[PDB]
Amino acid sequence: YQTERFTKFSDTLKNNEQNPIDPFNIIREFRSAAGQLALDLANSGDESNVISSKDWELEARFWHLVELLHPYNSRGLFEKKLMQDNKQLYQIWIVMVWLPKNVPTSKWLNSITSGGLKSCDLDFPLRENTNVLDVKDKEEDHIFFKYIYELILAGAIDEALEEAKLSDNISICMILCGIQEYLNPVIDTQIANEFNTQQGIKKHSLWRRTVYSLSQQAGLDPYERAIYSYLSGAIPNQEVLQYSDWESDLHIHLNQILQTEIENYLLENNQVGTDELILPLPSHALTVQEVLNRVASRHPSESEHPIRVLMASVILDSLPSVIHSSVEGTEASNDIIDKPYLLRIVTHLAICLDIINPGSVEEVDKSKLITTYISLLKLQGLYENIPIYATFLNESDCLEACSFILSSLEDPQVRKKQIETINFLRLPASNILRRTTQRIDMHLIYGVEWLIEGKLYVDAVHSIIALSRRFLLNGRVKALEQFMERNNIGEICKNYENEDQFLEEITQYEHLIKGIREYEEWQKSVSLLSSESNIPTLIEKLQGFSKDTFELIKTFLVDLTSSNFADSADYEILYEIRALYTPFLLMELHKKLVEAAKLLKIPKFISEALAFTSLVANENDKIYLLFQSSGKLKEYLDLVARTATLSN
Amino acid sequence: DPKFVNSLLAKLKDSKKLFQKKENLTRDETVSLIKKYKLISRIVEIFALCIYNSTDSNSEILNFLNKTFHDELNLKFKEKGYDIPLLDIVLKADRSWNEPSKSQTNFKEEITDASLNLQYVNYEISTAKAWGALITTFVKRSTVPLNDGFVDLVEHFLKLNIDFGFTQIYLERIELSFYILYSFKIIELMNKIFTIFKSGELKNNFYRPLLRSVLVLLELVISDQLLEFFELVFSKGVYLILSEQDLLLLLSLFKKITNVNPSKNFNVILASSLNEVGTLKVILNLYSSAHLIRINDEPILGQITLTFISELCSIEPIAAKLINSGLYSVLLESPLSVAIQQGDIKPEFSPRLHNIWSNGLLSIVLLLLSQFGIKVLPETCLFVSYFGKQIKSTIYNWGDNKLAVSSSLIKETNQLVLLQKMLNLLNYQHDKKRLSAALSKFLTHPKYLNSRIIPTTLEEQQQLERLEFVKGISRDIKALQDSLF
Repeated sequence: YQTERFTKFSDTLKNNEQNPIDPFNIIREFRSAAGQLALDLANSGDESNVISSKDWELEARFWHLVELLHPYNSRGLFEKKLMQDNKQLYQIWIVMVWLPKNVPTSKWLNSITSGGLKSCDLDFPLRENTNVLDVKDKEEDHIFFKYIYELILAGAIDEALEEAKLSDNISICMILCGIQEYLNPVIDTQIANEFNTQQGIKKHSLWRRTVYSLSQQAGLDPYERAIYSYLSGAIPNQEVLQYSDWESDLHIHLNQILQTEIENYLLENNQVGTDELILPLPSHALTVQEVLNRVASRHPSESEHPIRVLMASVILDSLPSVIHSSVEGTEASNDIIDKPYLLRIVTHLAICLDIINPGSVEEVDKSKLITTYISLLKLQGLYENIPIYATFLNESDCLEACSFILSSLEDPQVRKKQIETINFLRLPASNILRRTTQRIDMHLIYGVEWLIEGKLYVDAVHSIIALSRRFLLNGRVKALEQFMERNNIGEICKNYENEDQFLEEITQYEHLIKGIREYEEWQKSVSLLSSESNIPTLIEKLQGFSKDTFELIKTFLVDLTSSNFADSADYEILYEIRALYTPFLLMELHKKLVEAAKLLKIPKFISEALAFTSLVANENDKIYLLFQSSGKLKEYLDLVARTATLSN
Repeated sequence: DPKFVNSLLAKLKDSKKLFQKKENLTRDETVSLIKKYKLISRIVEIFALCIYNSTDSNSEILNFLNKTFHDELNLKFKEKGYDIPLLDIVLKADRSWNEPSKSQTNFKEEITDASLNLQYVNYEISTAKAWGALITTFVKRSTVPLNDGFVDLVEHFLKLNIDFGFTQIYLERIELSFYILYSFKIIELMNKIFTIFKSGELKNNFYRPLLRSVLVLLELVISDQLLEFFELVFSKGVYLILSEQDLLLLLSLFKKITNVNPSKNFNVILASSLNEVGTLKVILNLYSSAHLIRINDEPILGQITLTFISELCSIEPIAAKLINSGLYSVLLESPLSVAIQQGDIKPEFSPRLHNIWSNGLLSIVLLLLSQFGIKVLPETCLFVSYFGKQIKSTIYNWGDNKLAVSSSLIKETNQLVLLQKMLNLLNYQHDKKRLSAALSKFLTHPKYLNSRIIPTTLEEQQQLERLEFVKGISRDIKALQDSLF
């Protein structure tokens, strides 16, 4: 459940804004969310929400667990070069390492008095009974060693030294200074400078095979020795277990894989000899994946946690193989459906990992996983994350599926994701855009809705009026109704007189149309009627009206002004309209006086199809440069003479 | 957050220099004071809550002397003060005993003052200029004779303007006075501009506090100060537009000059003082064709110069000071001949020149015939000749179908017919019948009426965003047809 978990991991992926990103942050945002979910149901809620919060504590841990000379040397520089010149062993070491008492000290009083003691040391304990000294520090060899077993997988041994020293031990704590290799200004040259004195043991391999004899010593009870196993590489002696789970096995496992193989490596560098053991050395190299099959069969109690399976696979370093088993699973089967965090958490990482390493996510397994997530979002009853996860979707799968999701229109930030699956999946004139009311330039009608909000409010009213004049020449005043109710309100300075000449550009277009229109009702009402009963005062006026409406007295069809926004296609377009329609009306106006029943507003007699000449000479529409100097203008003196004799 | 208020409920009324006698800006007395201006901070945050319930509703908002709001019987403008250095060359050998030890403590006390004045100043700023806010909201709430305690307090704060005469906090004594006699000061205070200001006009690169100040200083209820100050402002004020795009606040400060201690009937000496100087008659040329200063002629220039000649032509002497020195001039100096010489100035194509020729340029010349004009006679005949083409078109143009007309153009012909009427009466030493026919024709035809006349300018669309548009058109044709022969 926790649909708050989903929001908290889908915002990080992207407030879905576009900026440069380094996708390490998206792991950190994921960890920050994981801790806080893991708290908010781990102290309120029921108790199944404490297991839900236990799972999310695993998720945190795993996102923690992705991250984490030459010439003659001691054993110290060998070990450094080892870790230098491989990085799968260096990581293996980092895994096993990653996850208060008050004691007055002293002994040896009470021991001599009852019986024998005879020599002071905790080696008296080892010649015979471990009851021979004080028995409330026999207590401490169990108990403070138990604290030490939590500590060593919390890292370090010098931590464990400081607690060994409170354990009333002061010569059995020398064994934890023994674990140091020789670091010296006599035999190292880059460890001769952070130390100016001798450190560790240069018989560190005879130390290792002698602290390994104690790991099997049968006078030593398990609550001492289990750390002596571990100091020479960990045999699983059951008190290096305190968590006993999948990862507690694996730490002690991996400890022994490195501890066999360092002696081998030191047989190349020759720190192993025949004076360097009391017990013959295990020069068998140990394999990671096979000891994981031991672990896997041992704990089918951690096969139910898929996150614990994600944890395993990064130490394998086999990320495509897990990601391909968690979508279909294996091969066309359902078996990935029985953990409820499998299909979620491995979905999130498939996205975010593909941007880190793009061989690491197969990229087909991303595709299948976000589809699986989107169907489960369909069944959630969410529908404002089905956009967010179908950006990553492709036109091959879920074309029309996303069409019909994105049919409903909603919240501003969600419209930004809408656009980025609409025009991403290339659907512009399908059946998104009519299932908005029920439920190629169609989408320009629908693409002037997106501009009202900020950050594209400065580009808003600019593009609106552009798209008006683009499909006003083509023609579509029904659709011009839908750029003028999808019109941005603001266009002043604080949006950015600006744009308010366009208001009048529509109005001088109607002065042009009426002029074209009035030639129809001329052939009807004038030129087929030639009778009188007070009909002169009705048909002779109609002819006059059309003469008064075909030029704007100031200037017709010119604009270039400052109440117009910048562009020279607001000047040209008016010019191109002017030259195509202005001689069309002069051809119309010429037959309105020569073929009409009444030739003027006098039935006979003509003078005013010879005063067209003055009407091209006028600068009310400047029709003296709209007829070119020769071949048009010359032939036009022929034209009004031609029609002056068309009255006859 | 954190916020800059903090400490304690109102019920304390001091942080004077009276209680803590003038021994200040160096010592513990001042320290009580600066943390007292933290007090007054939280008290006036509390009084912001009283303005948010001035809006909503509250029992007896006014309360003086809710909470009482009188609590400063002096405001301090004393740190703008006290010199800190040049007690410190004495310091350079002092120390030998306990009279030195007294000395040395007074100068260490001023290394304390060096912190404390910075604090002080931020905090009296938060204090005082918000006290004024509170005062003003009390005034716009219903008047009481406790907003005359406002008179009692403002008076003590223009006499504590003087101690100097900085000036960018001097407004806590001007504009408070302004709310009093606006809803319903001190001659002395208002002299301060004629004292300080005078060193120029150019070197308005630090004159912005003076302008702010001056504005609200002009409020008084003629000033001899007024004639003097005026020779520099909006005589030589406006010169700088020929020494530059014309600018808002010149013509606005003119409006404040109009409203000051009586100038209403002194219109004669204002017009004279303006006429003597050659300016205020150079700017006319900008609308003609701007290039006097090499600023390229854009019709945006006209939009502001319009408001200028408008605010002039109201006042009949200031109107007349212009006709001779040439308006008939400016018309003849015209930039375009496709937009002032055609028969009807159309909203289509450039409604800039369309707003201009309607509002001004007709109503100005009419007013000049509203005096039962006897002076303007040849100039106005000449001006019917000039636009002879427009007189015959504005009659003729209309059929009973004539689209591409606006309410604006109707106004222009109201203007035009009104002018020809007065011209004929007022000399005392025709085809209008056409437009009477046309208008009846559209009257009896409501459909052609409503349809042909259409909105074009931005203004007009808002005239349909109640349909006050038609309302305008009715009262229009009333007066138009009344004046028409």
